[PDB]
Amino acid sequence: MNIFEMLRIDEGLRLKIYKDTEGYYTIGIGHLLTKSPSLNAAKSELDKAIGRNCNGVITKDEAEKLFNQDVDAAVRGILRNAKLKPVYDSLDAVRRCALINMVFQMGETGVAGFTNSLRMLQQKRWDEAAVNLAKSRWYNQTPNRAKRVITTFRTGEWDAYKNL
Repeated sequence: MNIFEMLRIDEGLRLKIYKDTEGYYTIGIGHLLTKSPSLNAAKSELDKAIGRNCNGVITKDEAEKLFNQDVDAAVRGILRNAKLKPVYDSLDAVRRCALINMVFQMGETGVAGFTNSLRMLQQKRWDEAAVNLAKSRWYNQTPNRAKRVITTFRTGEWDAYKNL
């Protein structure tokens, strides 16, 4: 299992503009287009993103292309972030994937806000950190996904994704 397979389990694949768990306009493998309520604004962002007139629909190919960009940017964002970098560097390869997953779903900003959990992960207090991560809007709003990510940080293995 790798970051791409993991994220593709969590986000799914949709070739037509759709709405977020949050109601936001998205396409592909969890690629947020706009937080704006117009389908028209979304369509425009889409065409801007792909470089063609898409009419709200893309190919598998174009979806994976966007996905490669998004993963790359998530990693690069972690590496550029003063709060995130140190935690990332402290972690093993599997747990690194769990942090990347949070960043992809919620943005650098959002994750950098989990001060206390970050501190615990750095200290390698796995059980403590998992209890603290669960005390969040994130866990309450997307509990099955949060619980997969959380198990991954707890265990350092891929079992939560074996099932799936």
